[PDB]
Order: sequence, then C-alpha cells, then structure tokens
Amino acid sequence: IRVGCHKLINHHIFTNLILVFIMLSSAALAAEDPIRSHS
Ligand SMILES: CC(C)CCC[C@@H](C)[C@H]1CC[C@H]2[C@@H]3CC=C4C[C@@H](O)CC[C@]4(C)[C@H]3CC[C@]12C
Repeated sequence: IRVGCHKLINHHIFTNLILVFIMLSSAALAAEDPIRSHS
C-alpha cells in the first residue's frame, strides 16, 4: 500500500530531520581543504 509511505513523507518530525541534514551537509562542504588534496 502507498498510504503507509505517504504518511511518513508528510510527517512533522521526518521533514525536520531531513531539513536539518541539508543545512548540516552544507557545512561539510565549507570545511574542505582546497590546497591539500590528500589530507
Ligand atoms: C559533522 C560535519 C558534517 C560538521 C562538523 C564538521 C567539522 C566541525 C569537523 C568535520 C571533520 C573534522 C576534522 C577531522 C580531522 C581533523 C584532524 C585533526 O588533526 C585536527 C582536527 C580536524 C581538522 C577536525 C576538525 C573538525 C572537523 C573539520
């Protein structure tokens, strides 16, 4: 059934966790070293 997966997508805590992961995955991009490739 597609109803079970639909409820999780349109949830209150699931959409917050995926949103805080997006703004935290960006910080992983800013911390990279551009000079030393092998670090
Ligand atoms: C968890 C991620 C996505 C957000 C936090 C990222 C920052 C705060 C973390 C990610 C990897 C970490 C680095 C991993 C390895 C080292 C080498 C060590 O000799 C000095 C600290 C240093 C340089 C860490 C500093 C903190 C660091 C840059």
